[PDB]
Amino acid sequence: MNTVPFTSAPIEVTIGIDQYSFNVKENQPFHGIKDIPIGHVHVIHFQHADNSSMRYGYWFDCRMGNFYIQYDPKDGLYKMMEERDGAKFENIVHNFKERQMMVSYPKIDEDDTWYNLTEFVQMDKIRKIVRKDENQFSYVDSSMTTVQENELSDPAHSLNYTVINFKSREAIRPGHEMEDFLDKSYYLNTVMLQGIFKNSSNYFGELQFAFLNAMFFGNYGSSLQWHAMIELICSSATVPKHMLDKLDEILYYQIKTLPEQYSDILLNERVWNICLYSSFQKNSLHNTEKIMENKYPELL
Amino acid sequence: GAMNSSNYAELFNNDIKLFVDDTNVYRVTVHKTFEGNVATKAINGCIFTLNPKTGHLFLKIIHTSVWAGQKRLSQLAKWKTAEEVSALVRSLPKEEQPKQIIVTRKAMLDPLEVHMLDFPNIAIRPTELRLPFSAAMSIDKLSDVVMKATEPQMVLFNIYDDWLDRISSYTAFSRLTLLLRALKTNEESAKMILLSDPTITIKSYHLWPSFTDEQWITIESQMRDLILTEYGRKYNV
Ligand SMILES: CCNC(=O)c1ccccc1Br
Repeated sequence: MNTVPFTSAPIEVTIGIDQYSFNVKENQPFHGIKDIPIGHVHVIHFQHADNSSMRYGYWFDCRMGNFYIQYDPKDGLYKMMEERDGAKFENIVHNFKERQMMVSYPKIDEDDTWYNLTEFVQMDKIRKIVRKDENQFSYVDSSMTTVQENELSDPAHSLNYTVINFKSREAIRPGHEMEDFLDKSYYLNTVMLQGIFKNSSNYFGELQFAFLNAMFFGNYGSSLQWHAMIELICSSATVPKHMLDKLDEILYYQIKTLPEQYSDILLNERVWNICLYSSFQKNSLHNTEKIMENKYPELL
Repeated sequence: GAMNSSNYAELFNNDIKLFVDDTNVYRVTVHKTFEGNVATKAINGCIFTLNPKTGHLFLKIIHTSVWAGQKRLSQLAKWKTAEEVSALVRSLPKEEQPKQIIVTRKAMLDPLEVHMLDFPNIAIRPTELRLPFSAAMSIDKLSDVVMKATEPQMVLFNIYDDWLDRISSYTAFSRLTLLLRALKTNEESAKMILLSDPTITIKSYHLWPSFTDEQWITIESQMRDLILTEYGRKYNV
């Protein structure tokens, strides 16, 4: 069980750690988060009490280094940093734990939600989507645009998700125009799975990471990417059986976790109605269709 | 974006453009079978591709053999239309290719966009305009060549005859749309109007009769009346 200490909390802030969140008051004696499960990526995120504009946060994996948070009064945000001195770090953490100044990652033992939302998400792939190679952790915020959004403006601060475009030469083989547009199996299986992602695990990882950025930061380009990756599968007549079964589980847990009150801005009516009721896979997502119909029957 | 009443003169500027109408591509007769069920029989169709500035009509005849063994023919018809329009564009010299293609029905947008991905600089546009191009098969010479075709064939016409020698392309398009709208509303009456006076003939190389300027005014008046009356003949006013 790993720990992310905080130097201090000088501004009032709501702090999130994965799907959990808690309020910290200005100058409250808060010194971090302990008992973080090893084996998963994690995200620690922030919303200041005075400017709910810009939710922002950091993806990290405690196996990759010792990380802490320190507020920067010049740039005005809580920054993640790596402590390279391992003995200095262990000492700091032990002092803060002895003084009981840390919240505990509050995982219920029955609860597999976080695993189910990050099953295929790897830090190494996160770091290729979010390019900042001097750090082992990755910053994301509400405003960052995606490479594809830029094409349609700062590149260093972009989300380099894999570009998916259904009306593109990459998606449409010469001479198979109608075939490839109405059945996207070529584009899914040959172009994307075999060619770009290499396997379905990496495809699902990017899909899960896009959803999480949409949900936790309200990042619009991430929401677009999540829906595009769903639609590309549902609009393919030929999809491996294990991929469909896994997609159903992935989306089930995403829909389960989504705040009821954010469905209006994070769920695209057209994609979901198409995917559940018209597409080739309209009958292959039983778990997802059941939770959608019981939780958001208005959207449909 | 969409072409409408507000940007109408754009049709007659010097940027090459084509209208594409697909309403006569897939044509059927519906009939009873011996068992008393219903079936369709396809008949030859055509794509109506028109340059509104010059009158050049590229009439691609769609022979019923293209439908043999195919499913979902009304969906296929849109993609076949887009395939043939793309082939026409590729066949033209670069300086004759259109800068815009305006589809008369919005369901043509995605099929045409996908077939034209190689031409990113040709704009594919819809229109809000109630354009009467479905009535093209009421022009006798056009209907005749479509029905006689025994194989795929492209036939070139000028839908304005020689009108542009005397009138502008705006006026020629307005006359064409009035005639075609008239033929769509009451084909028999419209055709009676056009052919009543046997001394005015259709030249072998033309589609419409050789009216004098003054005779076109009377004709145009008669077509408005026909439609004016028919705005009540069904709709009682
Ligand atoms: C039959 C009465 N005329 C119409 O219905 C009509 C339809 C579209 C455009 C113009 C007209 Br005048």
